[PDB]
Amino acid sequence: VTYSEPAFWCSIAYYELNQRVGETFHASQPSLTVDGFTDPSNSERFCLGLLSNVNRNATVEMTRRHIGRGVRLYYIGGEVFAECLSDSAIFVQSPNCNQRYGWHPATVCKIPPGCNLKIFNNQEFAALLAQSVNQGFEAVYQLTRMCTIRMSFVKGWGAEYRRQTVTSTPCWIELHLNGPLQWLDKVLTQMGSPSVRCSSMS
Amino acid sequence: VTYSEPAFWCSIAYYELNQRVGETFHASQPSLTVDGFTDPSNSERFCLGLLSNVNRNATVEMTRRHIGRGVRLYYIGGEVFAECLSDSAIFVQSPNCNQRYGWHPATVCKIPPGCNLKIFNNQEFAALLAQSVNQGFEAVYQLTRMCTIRMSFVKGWGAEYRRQTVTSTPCWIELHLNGPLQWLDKVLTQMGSPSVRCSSMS
Amino acid sequence: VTYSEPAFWCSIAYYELNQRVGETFHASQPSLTVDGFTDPSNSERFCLGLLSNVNRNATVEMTRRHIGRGVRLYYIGGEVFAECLSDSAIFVQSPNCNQRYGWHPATVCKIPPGCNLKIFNNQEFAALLAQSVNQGFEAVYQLTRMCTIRMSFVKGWGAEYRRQTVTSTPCWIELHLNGPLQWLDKVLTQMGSPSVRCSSMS
Amino acid sequence: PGLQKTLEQFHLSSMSSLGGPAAFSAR
Amino acid sequence: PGLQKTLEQFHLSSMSSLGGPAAFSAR
Amino acid sequence: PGLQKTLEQFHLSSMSSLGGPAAFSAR
Repeated sequence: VTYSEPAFWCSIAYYELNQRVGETFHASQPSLTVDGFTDPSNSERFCLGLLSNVNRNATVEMTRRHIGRGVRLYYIGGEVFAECLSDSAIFVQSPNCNQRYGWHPATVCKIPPGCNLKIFNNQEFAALLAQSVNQGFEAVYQLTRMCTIRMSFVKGWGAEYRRQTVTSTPCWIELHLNGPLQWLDKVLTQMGSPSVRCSSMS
Repeated sequence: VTYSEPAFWCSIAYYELNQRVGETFHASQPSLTVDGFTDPSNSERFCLGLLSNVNRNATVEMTRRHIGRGVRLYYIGGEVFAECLSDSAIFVQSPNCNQRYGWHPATVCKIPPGCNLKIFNNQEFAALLAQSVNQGFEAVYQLTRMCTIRMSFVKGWGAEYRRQTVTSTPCWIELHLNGPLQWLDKVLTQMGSPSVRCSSMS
Repeated sequence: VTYSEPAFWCSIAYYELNQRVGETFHASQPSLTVDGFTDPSNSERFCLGLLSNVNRNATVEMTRRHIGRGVRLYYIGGEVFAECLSDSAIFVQSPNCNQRYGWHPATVCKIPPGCNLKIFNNQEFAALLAQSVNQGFEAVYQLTRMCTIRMSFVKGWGAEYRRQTVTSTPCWIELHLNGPLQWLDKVLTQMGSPSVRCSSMS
Repeated sequence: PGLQKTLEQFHLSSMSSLGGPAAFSAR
Repeated sequence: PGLQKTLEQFHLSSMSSLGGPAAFSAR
Repeated sequence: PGLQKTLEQFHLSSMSSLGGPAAFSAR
C-alpha cells in the first residue's frame, strides 16, 4: 500500500442529539474555529449557525445561540489543542487526553472560556500503536477511537452531569485526525484478519 | 474577520418527508434547474431522479415521477427567482417574499406551471438586517431564516391544504443564499452574546 | 440538453442497517477497493473503518471488523466487476446481472473470497433502454434501478437467508454508475411526462 | 426522431465503453 | 461604529448585487 | 518485519509532526 499526504489534517462532523446535521467540514489550514455564526465560504471557519434542521426543537435552538465564537482547533507539531473562545464552556472527550492523565478513556473534560487543552499528542499515540500490534488485529482496529475526539458546546455530560451520553447533548462535533489515521492504516493492512469467524448466516 | 467571495451563490439540500436525501448541491452558475432526471455531472442541473432512498414509500415515489423539468432558480442583480418548468406546480415558503406582501412569514405560495416568482430581494434583506441590530443578538441571529427558502414539488402545504408542515410533503428542497449569509455574518460577529445565561447543567 | 463527461465513473454510499453512514465516495480511477481500513486520503480506497456512527451496536461493529480487504470494483470497457478480497464473502444485488441470467431482479448473488462477478454490462443496458421507450415515461424512469447495485459485506440476505432485505444487513454499500445514468437522462428528457395526474391536494 | 439517434449512438458506444454522451460525441 | 459602516456598505451593495463583503470590497 | 520499520518510522515522525507516511517518506 502507498500513501499520499492528506490535503486536510482533520475532518469535522456536527450533530444535534443523535442526529447528524450539515456537511462534513474538511480543514486544510492548521488553525480553524468552529463557531455559531454564518460565513459559508471560509476555509478557516466551520460556521454552525447557517446549518438548518427542520426537526430541531427549542433546547437545541437556544443552545446554538450560545455557541458564539465557539472553539478554536489547531495543531503545533504533533500536538492538537482546543481553545474555548465561546462565552460558554465546551466539554471534550479525548481518549488520547484521558490516557495521558490516567483517566477512564470515556472521561469528559470541561474547558472554561479563555482556556485551552491539549487534546491529542501524536507521540503518545505512536507508542500506543506500537504496543497494540502485540494484542492482535482487533486491538489495533479499536485505535481509531484514539483518532476521534468529541466535543459538546455549552452542555456537559458524563459522571458530573445529568446528561450521560454525548448523544444527549444538543450541540456537539466529532473530529477525525487524518494523519494518525493513515499511520494506523499502514499498520492495520499488515495485521491479518481477526481470529473469530463470522458466518454469512448468523 | 475577513471574507472571500463564495464560489457558490447558493446551496440546495433535498428532502423526502422529514428525511434528508442525497448530497448537498452547490451552485456555481447563476442559473440552474432542480429536476427529476438523472444527469449526475452538470453544474447547472441538480438531478433528483438518481437519488436513492431504500426507505422511501409509494407516495414519495409517485411524486418523484411528476417532478419532471422541476424548478429553475436564477438571480438577476440582487433578486432571486423560481420558475415552474414542471407540469405540476411548486410551492414556495420564502419569508423574504412573504414580508414583501405583508403575509405571515410561514405563508406558502403556489407557483403554477409556466409562472415565476421573485423569492428574494437583497435590498429588502439589507434593510431588515439594518433594523435588526437595534433588537439585539438573537434578533439578528434569526435572520438566517430570511436566507433559507423551502419549496415543495407537486404537493402543497399550509393553511389551504391537508398537509400542514413542509416535512409532510413527499419531495422538497431547502435553498441557502450564501451572499446574504456572509453579510449576516459580518454583522453577527459584531453583536456580542445573548443576555440570558445558559448553564452547563440545565 | 448538453452533457459533460463525468469526472467520476461511479459514486458509492455506505450504510449500516437502514441508516446512511459517512460521506459519499466519488471514484475517479477505473479501479478501487472498498475496505474496512482507515486511509482517509486515497482516491483508490473507500475506507470504511474510519467512519463513525455513535448509534451503531455490536452486530454492526463485529461485522465491520470482518470487512478487511473488502471488495475491489473496476470496469473494463463497458463491463463492471466486483472481486471479493475479503476473507468473508460479499453479497450482490444487481438487476443488470440478474436479468442476464434470467433471475428475479431482486435476486442476491454470493461472491466467495477470491472470486469475481460481472455486475454490469453496458451493452445489455443499452438494449433494455432502447426497449423501454416503447413502454412510456415511467418505464424508462425505473431504469435507474439498473444503474444502482447494492452489496452487503459478510452477511447475506434474501430467499436463502434469515435477513430478508438489504436494510437488515449490518454493513452494505450502494453503487451508482454515472455513465449509464447520463445516457438514461438523454432519453428521459425526451419522454414527456407521465399520463396519470397528481393533484396538489391528494 | 432524436430518440432513435440517441439509442443508436448508445447501442454503439456501449459495446466497449462506460462513458456518457459527451465522450461518444468526441469519437 | 463598524456596524454602521457594514450596514451602509450592504445597503449599497444589495441594490444591484447578491455578492458578499469581499465582492463589494473590490468595487 | 515491515511492521517494525513502520512503527520505528512513526515513533520518529510523531515526535514533532502530525503528517502521515507520505510526508515522512519525503524527509
